[PDB]
Amino acid sequence: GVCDGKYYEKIDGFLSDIECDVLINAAIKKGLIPKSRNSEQTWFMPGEHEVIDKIQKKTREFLNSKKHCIDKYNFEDVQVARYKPGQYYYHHYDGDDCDDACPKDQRLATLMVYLKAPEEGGGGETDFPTLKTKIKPKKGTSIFFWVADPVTRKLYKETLHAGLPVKSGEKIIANQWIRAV
Ligand SMILES: O=C(O)CCC(=O)C(=O)O
Ligand SMILES: [Mn+2]
Ligand SMILES: [Zn+2]
Repeated sequence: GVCDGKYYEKIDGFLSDIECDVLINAAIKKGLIPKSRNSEQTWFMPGEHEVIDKIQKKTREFLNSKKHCIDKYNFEDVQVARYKPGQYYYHHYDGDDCDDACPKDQRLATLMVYLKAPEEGGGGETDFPTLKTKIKPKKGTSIFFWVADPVTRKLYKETLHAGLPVKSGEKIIANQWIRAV
């Protein structure tokens, strides 16, 4: 079963408000501005930015409380993504659906930080439909969730998720994916 039965965990104040703004501005300087993904994205190199460094440090410290669930992993380069009104990410898994040929570098988990939330009544929730829960974006809050089993690398299909449409304002996230070795 999933690590301690906790398919997702939410952490408020994972980044400070001014750390989120510094990261948004760095992403804008890099050019950030029916089914699947309808958003803009950019990628950060390892060590490119001190706020990325902090995401990865706190993610590692978090995973250190889960040593009985996960041994070796790698951090993917961090992605920052933006949603304008009308933009959304249709439901999907963050890893490869597999049984007997699971990739050796399968994504095992996701740590996603909300850098900027929609306006009041602005939609843009993160939906986990199988778990019957939707998380409302809040600046600085992180959502951690399990994507695949570290032993078999098969998906936890319980964490099917989506970014719902933004109705007003904008939504900016940072994705830290955790990969098998
Ligand atoms: O925007 C969201 O709330 C979810 C983002 C997501 O699922 C992803 O980028 O893989
Ligand atoms: Mn435990
Ligand atoms: Zn996703």
